[PDB]
Amino acid sequence: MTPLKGVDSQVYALAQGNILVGGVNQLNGGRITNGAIIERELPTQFGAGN
Amino acid sequence: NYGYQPLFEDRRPRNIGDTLTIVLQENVSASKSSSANASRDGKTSFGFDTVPRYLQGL
Repeated sequence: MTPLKGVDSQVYALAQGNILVGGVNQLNGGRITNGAIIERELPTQFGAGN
Repeated sequence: NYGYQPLFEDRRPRNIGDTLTIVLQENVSASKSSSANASRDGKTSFGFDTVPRYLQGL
């Protein structure tokens, strides 16, 4: 379980899952699919104005 | 929410209210001196112990 912070040091997502290393190829780097879940939302002014 | 905070930059104070450690190490030392002197001696003498006759008038 890992929290993912923005540049303002606030938690926006929580990450946990199994790593898929290619298996020359890179061993010290991997990618997790659907490995994080969004916890915070950002405000926006879409739909306001003309 | 606090503002943007860098990641690799050192923790320097940037706004009003931040703290900072001062290491007081002061060591000052000044000095001066001077002198002067002077001296003078003198000693003169003259004595006619036995005057010949033809010089007795002087």
